[PDB]
Amino acid sequence: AKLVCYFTNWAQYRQGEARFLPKDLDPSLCTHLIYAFAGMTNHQLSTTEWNDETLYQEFNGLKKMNPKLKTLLAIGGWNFGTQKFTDMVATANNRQTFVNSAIRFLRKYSFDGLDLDWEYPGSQGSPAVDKERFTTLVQDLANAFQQEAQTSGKERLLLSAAVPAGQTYVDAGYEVDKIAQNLDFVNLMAYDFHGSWEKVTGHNSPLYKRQEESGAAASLNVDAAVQQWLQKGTPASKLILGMPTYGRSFTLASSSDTRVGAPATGSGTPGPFTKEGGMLAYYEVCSWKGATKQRIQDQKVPYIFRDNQWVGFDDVESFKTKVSYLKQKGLGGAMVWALDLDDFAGFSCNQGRYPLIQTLRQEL
Amino acid sequence: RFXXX
Repeated sequence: AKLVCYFTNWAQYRQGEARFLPKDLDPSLCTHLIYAFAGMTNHQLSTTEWNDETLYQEFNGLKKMNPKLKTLLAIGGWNFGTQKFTDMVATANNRQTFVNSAIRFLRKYSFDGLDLDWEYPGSQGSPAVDKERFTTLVQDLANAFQQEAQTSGKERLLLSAAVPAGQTYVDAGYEVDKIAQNLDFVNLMAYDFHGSWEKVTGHNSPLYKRQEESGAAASLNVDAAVQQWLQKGTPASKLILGMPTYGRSFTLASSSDTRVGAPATGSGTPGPFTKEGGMLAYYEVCSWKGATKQRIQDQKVPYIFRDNQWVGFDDVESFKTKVSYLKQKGLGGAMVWALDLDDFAGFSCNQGRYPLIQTLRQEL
Repeated sequence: RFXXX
């Protein structure tokens, strides 16, 4: 099975124990490491942080310690937006410029493949026609990677894509049955199902629906998302189940009402290290003193609350449950967002280094 | 997501 793990190039900027550098990478933890993120300049693949080239060398250098390890470079991400992708896929010339640049860039820095993380074609500023233009882009890259392997004799560059769980975004931008045949694997973002953008508490990544949920709400869970991508044409072996090593926080309207679905007034307090209201790294919620932890019985995931702070997150137990689930569904493996949000240095959770991701490795 | 991410 695959264990696909994302490295983020801005984690190097966090303070103290939270700072993450390639030195914190374990060469044998995951089977595939994906570097987030690359961007584009003049329709050509490019770096996004001033020291990326140095980090690329260290990142791909891990393969000297573990020869079976494969690496990929992810292009995009949420902050990257949609305009640059829309402009690049708009014409055959721009798609060609990008595809040729990608092969050269990936080979130059010794990456084994490309992960497309456009968020998202057909929505958020990207017009409807981008659904079919994304299909064309995926075909262009697949065609090119196959050809380069044939002409160069080198192992073919891999092509994956990180995709949304939300039906609206899936329907707006992805011809699932078409792109799945060209992608080597599909990194399903089976998280962000609920968050501070909603008016009530809800879990970031529940495995199943709550008894009370029906209609559209009943699709806001991992199982529904997996069933959707499989039903729409993704071979199970290619579907990689995304797992979050972070939780989503809320400020409760009343500390006296803490259930799942309780009124919320906005994002929870920013974490001391991640400094982003609405989310907390696993190492930021695993050691709360004076907090109350409960498990959502039908959803198979935990949440914790203290005073007017409430956070839905994943622990070792929910990760074990989710791996049992993906195996029963015959999925290709697990994906994790992200290395730097698990307790990678083992400084907070009293569970050693990489408690959550090591659980995935052992269970897989 | 979905602006913070």
